[PDB]
Amino acid sequence: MLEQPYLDLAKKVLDEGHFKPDRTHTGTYSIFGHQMRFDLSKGFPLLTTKKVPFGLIKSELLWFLHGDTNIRFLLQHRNHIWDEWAFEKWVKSDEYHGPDMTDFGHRSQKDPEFAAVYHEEMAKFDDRVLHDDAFAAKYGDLGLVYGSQWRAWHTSKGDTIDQLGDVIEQIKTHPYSTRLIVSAWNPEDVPTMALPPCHTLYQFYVNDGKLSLQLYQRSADIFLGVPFNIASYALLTHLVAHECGLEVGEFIHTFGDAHLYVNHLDQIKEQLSRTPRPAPTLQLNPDKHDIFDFDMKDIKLLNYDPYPAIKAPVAV
Amino acid sequence: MLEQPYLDLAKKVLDEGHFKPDRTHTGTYSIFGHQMRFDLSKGFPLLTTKKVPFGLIKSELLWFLHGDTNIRFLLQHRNHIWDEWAFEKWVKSDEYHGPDMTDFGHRSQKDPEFAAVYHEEMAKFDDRVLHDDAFAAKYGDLGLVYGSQWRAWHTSKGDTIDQLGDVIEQIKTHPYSTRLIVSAWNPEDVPTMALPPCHTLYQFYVNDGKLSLQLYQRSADIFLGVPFNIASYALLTHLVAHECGLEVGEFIHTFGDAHLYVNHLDQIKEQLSRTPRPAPTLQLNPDKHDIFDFDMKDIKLLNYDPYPAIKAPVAV
Ligand SMILES: [K+]
Repeated sequence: MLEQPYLDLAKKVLDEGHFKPDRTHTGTYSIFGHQMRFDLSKGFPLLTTKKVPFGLIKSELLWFLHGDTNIRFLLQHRNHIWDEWAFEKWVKSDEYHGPDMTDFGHRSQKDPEFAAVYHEEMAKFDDRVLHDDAFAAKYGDLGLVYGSQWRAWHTSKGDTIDQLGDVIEQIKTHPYSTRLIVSAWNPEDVPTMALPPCHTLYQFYVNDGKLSLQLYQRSADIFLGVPFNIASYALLTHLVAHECGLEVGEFIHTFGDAHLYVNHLDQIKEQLSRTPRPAPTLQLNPDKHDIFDFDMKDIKLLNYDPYPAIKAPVAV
Repeated sequence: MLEQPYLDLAKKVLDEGHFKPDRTHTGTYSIFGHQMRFDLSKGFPLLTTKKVPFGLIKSELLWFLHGDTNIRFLLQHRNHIWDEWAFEKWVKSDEYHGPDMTDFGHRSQKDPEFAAVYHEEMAKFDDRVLHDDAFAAKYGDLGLVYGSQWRAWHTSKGDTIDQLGDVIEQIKTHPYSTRLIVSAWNPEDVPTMALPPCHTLYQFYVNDGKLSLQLYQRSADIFLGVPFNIASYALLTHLVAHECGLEVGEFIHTFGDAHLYVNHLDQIKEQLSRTPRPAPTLQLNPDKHDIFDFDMKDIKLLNYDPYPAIKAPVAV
């Protein structure tokens, strides 16, 4: 089945994975250097052996495509994937007044009394970002995230580069280019970042009228992260092919450190006992072509029939 | 044998490689996305099925390690790998006076009368860079090449980052870091470059006291280039391990576009009929440890016993 490479990567990390310690202070079994490909003509790689929220991957990628860096658009779509990063800034700000939220992460995962007050301040944080325009502009804007790196890379002469917009024009004018690369790794920002991009860079490739994309991921959470990472980039490969009047090829996912947290063992073992169903189909709006002006409604996933979602603890 | 992955990559491009046109206007059989690993504990990956000049790979890597960007150091070591790039600038300069050297590349490869005058101007160019200090400083300095990208990345606030020097300190203080990345791809320089780096980025990894490195190469000349590319990075993996008091692991070579030029077919087929000999051994100076102050004499290759060199035309 189409998602077999993922299941295979999970097995490999189980057998050959070396216990390696991590930042979150949770253990991990790890492997360095791996590569899997998905032929996008055989279907969309959204895992069927576990239910993955496509709306989350869809709204987030659009947020990226718009070059947007403000949580506000995500929250409007009930997408809380980035709330944590924005909320941190609020909390550590001189104008923040409320309970102590020091290390609210692996403190909420412990104490239920704290976890409760944590979901309060955040609920409030999300409400202000959503309705207070100056608030959103100050704590709702993350600044250096994918939308900015892809569409507004800052130059030393104070200008901004639309990396992605430029490369798309290159695919139109020089399909056979081996320089169709978009980087998200900036040496001057990386040392001051809380999270240097996990998805370092990607390269497009065209041959026989088919567009392919290879992603280099420096670190990956085999269980919780990877199912999403695959769908985002396979989705991106689809949007660009659509804009460039091309056909889809393969999505090649290359890994640096691929790991499985120690508290995802029973869950990963359970998913593995499941039998892949046929992959869904992605359908895009044929009338609209400027992918930068695409909305939720323009992308539709047909025939997704997954097994129940598998709950697991997050590492912090 | 240790170099089998290379021979296998050559076969794969022969069978499955799709004819794809290239910049040099020479054809190529290509594949997108490939990955091979070399266990550095089993030997050094300098190909034995064909003689590769280790002195060239050694002097060039040192030039990189010093953060040097001037052809002068290379020429002093009889290393002409970069002469072409520097020579171009000379020729297209207002102070250049001599024969027309327009497209001296695929013009020298044709006309023997021109090729002869070409080797004259260049001979002179190399002599001036070598003895005239102000000349070297003006046409001998390439500026944006690996030494500068690795050791003196320019920031928007007019400073320079020693990417490589910083990461090495990170391996010493945080071996288990998944952020040990060195990029050579700068979005603001790439569009004005004659050759955006082919070796985009690499990542280090440590586990069980062993250092590994993964290289992401956007474009690769399977026949002429790759044999060198492997030796440079396996060599770099060795120098850093030496400086960090670590043991060597594997060198993982990941590819975007891996191609074989149409005029290297008979040669690649011939190399394939050869039988790999045992890999050589690399030996480094045990007394010296600052790898940035390493000289030719500090690195020695024992037991290299190759088949004769295979001559082939360069694509331009
Ligand atoms: K970069």
